[PDB]
Amino acid sequence: DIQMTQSPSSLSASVGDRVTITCRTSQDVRGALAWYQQKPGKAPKLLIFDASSLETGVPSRFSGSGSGTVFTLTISSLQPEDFAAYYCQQFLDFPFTFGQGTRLEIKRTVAAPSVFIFPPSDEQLKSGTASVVCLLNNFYPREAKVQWKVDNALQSGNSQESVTEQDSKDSTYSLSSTLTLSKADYEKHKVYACEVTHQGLSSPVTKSFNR
Amino acid sequence: DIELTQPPSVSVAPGQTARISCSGDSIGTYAYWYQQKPGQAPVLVIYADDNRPSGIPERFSGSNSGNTATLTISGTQAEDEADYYCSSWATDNAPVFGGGTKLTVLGQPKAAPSVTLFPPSSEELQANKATLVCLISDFYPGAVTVAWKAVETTTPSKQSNNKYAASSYLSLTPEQWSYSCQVTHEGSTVEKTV
Amino acid sequence: EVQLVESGGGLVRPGRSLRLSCTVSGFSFDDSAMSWVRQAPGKGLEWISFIKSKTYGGTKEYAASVKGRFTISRDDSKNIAYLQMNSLKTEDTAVYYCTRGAPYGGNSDYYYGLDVWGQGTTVTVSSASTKGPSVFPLAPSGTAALGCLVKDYFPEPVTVSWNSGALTSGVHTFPAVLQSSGLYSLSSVVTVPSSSLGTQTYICNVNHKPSNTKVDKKVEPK
Amino acid sequence: QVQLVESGGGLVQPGGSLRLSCAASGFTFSSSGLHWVRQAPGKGLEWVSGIDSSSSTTYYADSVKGRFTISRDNSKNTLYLQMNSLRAEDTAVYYCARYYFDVWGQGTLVTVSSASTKGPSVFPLAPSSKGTAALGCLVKDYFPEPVTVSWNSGALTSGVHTFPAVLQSSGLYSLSSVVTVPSSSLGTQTYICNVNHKPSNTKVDKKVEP
Repeated sequence: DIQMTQSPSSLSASVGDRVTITCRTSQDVRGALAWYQQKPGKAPKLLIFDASSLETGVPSRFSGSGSGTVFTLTISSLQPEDFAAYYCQQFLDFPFTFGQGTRLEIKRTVAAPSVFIFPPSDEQLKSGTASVVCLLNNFYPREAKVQWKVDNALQSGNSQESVTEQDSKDSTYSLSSTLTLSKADYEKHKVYACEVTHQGLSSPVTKSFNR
Repeated sequence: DIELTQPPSVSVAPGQTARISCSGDSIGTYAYWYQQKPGQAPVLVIYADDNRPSGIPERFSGSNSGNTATLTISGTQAEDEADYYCSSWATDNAPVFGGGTKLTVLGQPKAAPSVTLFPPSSEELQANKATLVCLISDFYPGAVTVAWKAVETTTPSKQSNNKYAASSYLSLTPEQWSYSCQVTHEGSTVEKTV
Repeated sequence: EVQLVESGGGLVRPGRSLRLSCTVSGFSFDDSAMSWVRQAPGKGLEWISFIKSKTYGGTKEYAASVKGRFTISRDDSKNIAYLQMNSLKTEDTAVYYCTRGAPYGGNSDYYYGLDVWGQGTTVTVSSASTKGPSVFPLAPSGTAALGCLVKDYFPEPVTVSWNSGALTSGVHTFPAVLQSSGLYSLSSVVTVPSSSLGTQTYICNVNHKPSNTKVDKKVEPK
Repeated sequence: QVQLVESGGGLVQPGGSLRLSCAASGFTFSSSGLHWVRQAPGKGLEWVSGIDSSSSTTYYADSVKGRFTISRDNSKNTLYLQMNSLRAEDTAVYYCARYYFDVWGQGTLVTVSSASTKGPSVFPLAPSSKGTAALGCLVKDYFPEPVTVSWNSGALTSGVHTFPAVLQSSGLYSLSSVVTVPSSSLGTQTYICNVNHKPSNTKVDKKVEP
C-alpha cells in the first residue's frame, strides 16, 4: 500500500491569513492527489484535483502545489467559510488511502480554563455506578491534560474524555472527564482530585472532593 | 489456457429455476456471463461476480466462490432460451471463454423424434456413390445424438411445427454399400435398420 | 441536481449481515464508478470499497481492513449500488458515504476524485439493547457549574434542554462517549451566576427518542 | 448508446488475405481497447486478438499467433484486424467487442472455402418401404447455397420438410428434401423435384418415380 501522512493535524490560523497544509507520500503519485474538505458533521466536498487543477465550485483562494512526494495547499485569505477539516487522498494505485486529516481552528488569545469539580451523584451513589465529573469551560488551545488523582495517586484506564467543539460566538472549548469508580472503589478512596495542565495555567490547579 | 468447463445442455421446466455452473481451471478473477440468442450478437447479463447491467430483468442472479461460478435464473420464461457463456480473465491478462450451455426450456411436451431411413439411390449406385440418409424429425427437446451402425450430421434446427429436426449423412463406397442408424434424443435410443 | 441517498443503516449485532443501498438520480449510473467511504465517529475518513463501471469490467477491490468481509455489487437498471458486510465487528460502527468516482476525461480508467457524496447513513454495531437515559444531578458545589449526567443511553441520539428550553446561552452539550459496557455517556454544562443559582428553578429535560422515554431532573445545591 | 459495426468480411480462398474493420460510435476509442471474438459454426465463442487502449501491448491467441495483426486506427475511430494465410477451419463469424466485453457488434462472416460454384446432383431417394411414405431427392455438392428445392414444381406444399443443409468435410454443402405422402398416392402423385441453384444460376429438374 501507500502510506499517507498529513502535517500537522492541528493548525491554528486567523481570519484572512495564509495557510499551508502539507501531504507527504511514500512513492511518487505523479500529480494525482485530491484534497477534500469536510465541514463538521456533514458530507465531504472535493476541493482540489489533479494536484494543481482547481475543481468547479471552489473560489480562487484555494490552490495546490508541488509534485512527486510533497504537496501543499495554499489559501490566500482565510474566510469564516473553509474553517473545517481537510483531507488528502492518493489516486495512483489502489487503495485510495486517506490521510490522518488536518483541523483548522480559529486563532485566539491564550485563555486559561475554569476548573469545576462535580461531586459524586447522590442519586447515583446507590445505583451502583459512581462517577466524578471534572468540567473545564473556556479553554484555549485545544490540547489539555487531565489527570485523575485518587488518594494522591494518579488513576489511569478508568477515565473518559470529551471535548466540545469551538463555540460559534467566542471560539472557546469545553472538556469533561468522567472517572468510573464502583461503590467499593468510591468508598475505598479518601481524596479525589483532578489535575489540569493548560498553557494559560501557570501551575497545575487541582480541586478535591471529600467523601 | 484450457477453456472453462461448463455443462453442455441444461433442461429446466418453465417457471422453475435454472442452475448453470462454470467450474474452471484457476479463473482467479471475476466471471462474466453472456447471453446469445441464435442468430444474434452475444450480450452481457452478469459482469464481475453478481452485478447486472441495464436492460436485464431481475431474474438473472449470479454468484462466485472458490473456483466455481453459477447463474441463477429464478423462474425462467420460455422466451429466455439461448446459449449462456461464462468468461473470465487469466493471469496472463488474456481472456478465456467457456464452452457454453443451452437453456432447453420445456415449453412443449417431450416427444420421441421420428426417424426415417434412406438407402442408396439407383443413380448413386450407377455413379459409384453411396449416401446413408438418416432424417430425425419431431424431436423434443432440440438435442439428439446420431450414431451409425454397420458421417456428417447437421446440427439440430427448429422445425416449422416447433419440433427439433436433424439429418445425418454417411458416405460409403459403392463396394462397401446391414447399415443401422442410432438416434438418442433424451435417454431413449432409437435404432433404424437399412 | 445530482442527488445520492443511502439507506439500510441501523443497529446490527456483531457477526450479522447488513446491506446498504445507494440510490442514484440525476446522472448516468452505467458509466460512473462508485466507492464507499466510512468515517468512524471522531476518527478520520477511511476508504472502504471501489467498483469500476461496466465499460472497465467492474473490478471490485477493497482495503486490507475489510477484505474478505465486504462485498460490493451494483445494478444499472435500477441505478442502485449495494454494499454487503458479513462478520460485522464493533470497529465498523461509523457513517458510510456513497461516492461517485469521476473519470479523468469524459470516460477513462484513471480516477481523479470522488465528486458527489451522499449525506450518509449511520451504521451501529453493538450488543446492548435500547435502554432509557439515566439522569444523575450534578449540583453546584463567580460562575457556578450546574449539569446533569446522562448515563446508560442505548442505540441513540439525545436532546438536552436547560430550563425547559429557556436557557440557550451557556449550554454546553458534550459529545457522546461509548462506555465499556455498551451504553453512551453524555454531559450537560450550565454556567450561571452564583446568586441566581438559588433563585432560578434549573430544570433539565432529556428526551430519548428510540426508547420513547422522557426524563426530567432538578439540579439543586447539595 | 455505444454501437459497433463490422464489415469487410467475405468468402476467400485458403491462404488469402482479409482485413476486418470495426466502426465505433458513442464512446472515445482511445479510452478503451477492443477485442476480436470468433464464433465457429456449431460452436461457442473463442478469443482471437486484443489491444490495450494506448496500443501499448497486443495480446494474441496462441492458435492465431504469427498470422493475425491488429491495429487501432485511433485517428479515424476504427479498428482493423489483418488476416494472412488462413487455414480451413478458421471459418466463423468474427465479433468486435470492447475491452471487458460490454458491447458486441453484429459480427462479420468470414468463410474459408476452396470450393467454387458447383452444380448439385439430384440423386433420387424414393420410399422403398410401404399408410404414408416419405420420398424425395438429395442435392449433393451444392456450392454455396441457398438451394430452392420444390416438389411437383411447387404443386406440393404439405408434408414437404426441407432439412437444413450440411457442411460436409468435402467443402460442398449437401441438402435433402423429403415429402411425406400417403402410400396409396405413391403410384399416382407426380413426384417432381426442381432444384434452383442460386449461387450457380443453375435450374436442375429431377423426376421421382416408385
